Amino acid sequence: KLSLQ
Amino acid sequence: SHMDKNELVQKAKLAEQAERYDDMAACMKSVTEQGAELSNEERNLLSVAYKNVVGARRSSWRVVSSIEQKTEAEKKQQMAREYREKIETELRDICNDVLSLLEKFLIPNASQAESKVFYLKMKGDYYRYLAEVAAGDDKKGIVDQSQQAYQEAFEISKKEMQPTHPIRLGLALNFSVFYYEILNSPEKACSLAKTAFDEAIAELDTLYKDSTLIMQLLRDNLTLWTS
Amino acid sequence: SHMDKNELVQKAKLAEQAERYDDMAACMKSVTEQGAELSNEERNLLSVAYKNVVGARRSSWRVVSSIEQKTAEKKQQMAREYREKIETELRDICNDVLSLLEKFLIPNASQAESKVFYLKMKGDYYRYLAEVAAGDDKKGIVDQSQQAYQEAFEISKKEMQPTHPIRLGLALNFSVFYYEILNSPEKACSLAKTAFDEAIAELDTLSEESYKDSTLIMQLLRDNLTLWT
Amino acid sequence: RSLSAPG
Repeated sequence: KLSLQ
Repeated sequence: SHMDKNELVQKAKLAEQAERYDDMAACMKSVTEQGAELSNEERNLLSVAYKNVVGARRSSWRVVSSIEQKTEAEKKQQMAREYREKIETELRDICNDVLSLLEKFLIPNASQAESKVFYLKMKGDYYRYLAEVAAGDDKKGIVDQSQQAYQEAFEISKKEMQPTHPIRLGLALNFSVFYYEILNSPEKACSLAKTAFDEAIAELDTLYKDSTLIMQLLRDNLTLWTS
Repeated sequence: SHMDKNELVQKAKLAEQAERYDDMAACMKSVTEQGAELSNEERNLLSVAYKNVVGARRSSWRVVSSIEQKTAEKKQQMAREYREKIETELRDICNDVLSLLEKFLIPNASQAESKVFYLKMKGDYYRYLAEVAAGDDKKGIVDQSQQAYQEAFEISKKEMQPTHPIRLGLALNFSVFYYEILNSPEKACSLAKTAFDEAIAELDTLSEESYKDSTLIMQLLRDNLTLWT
Repeated sequence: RSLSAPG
């Protein structure tokens, strides 16, 4: 669920 | 002679401040097409602006895609379906523009290992976005393009970068999410995340702010995925 | 008989959820043009969506306008031209809305609550046009704003409770007109305070459905008064 | 600037 900012 | 790159850049920065990300992207696209290597600033303007621009269409795609499924009413579902498809087309056009800058201008003209990995990571990212909306027959090949890009980025980072380096860690994160969300392979996912997490903490004494953020995300992901 | 209004509305709600306000506005524009009076829901949808759509251009206009003033010659021209692009999009939006208002919405408003809502909006969008007017066109645009707000103001004073959110939003926006556009702080503060004071004096008899909204505006009315003195 | 009514 969380890709790079 | 034919055009002005420094003024395009100023105009990208001004588009940014004005919070006009399409305007922004179009300047950075034009700048990348002049063919010269991008400074770290201009690389970031490129990334920020295509990130915002595609990210709105993805976000939107989800909201409308979930509403399509949660209405297994026939005519309101067709409306949502058609509106979804409008949204995919805008999404694909963006991905296609970026992938072209990547493959044509950016990747081949990247001279240092830090940048070659940054751009290959991005290659996989945008192929990935394309795979999130791929139809049946085209899906397989798009997924493979994502994976190969991430792989080739992954290996260069393992040989040329510290495991605490944010770009290596962003690559590790996005690559694990690829495996989890696209390939539906949770064991490869968690293992990639943990391995890249664990190796970072083991040098967390050398460094910081930037790497930690990604390490947190890596962790929250692992947590969510083991459940 | 020719088009589908209920599907336009659904598509506005779906554009809204998807956070696509330009899309949204175009549905509500098409719905207003069918000529039938707008329910309270549709009315809000119309307002929310033109609010978001113009509000981005205004916000943007400011950022680029301040950068224009804070500057040498060539980067100032670039900002000048980018400003002008932004105004043209802004003007087109205001023009679309003002036309719906004057042509379809205002003349087909049957209740006093709606006549005030739309006349307020009329003044709002004239006001936005005045925030970016060039010298010669400015005066008449300002007047259009004022007359709309005035005619809204008077209908609310005769037909609405002073605690009613729309009456209070009208009072607030009208004071801000005087303060920011006409540069008249005494008329501004007076209008705000008077409309504030009269609301508190009936704060007892305040309904659940119309409480959060009234209070919020009363707060804003105050913050404004504070800033202006 | 001053504040205005919200939608």
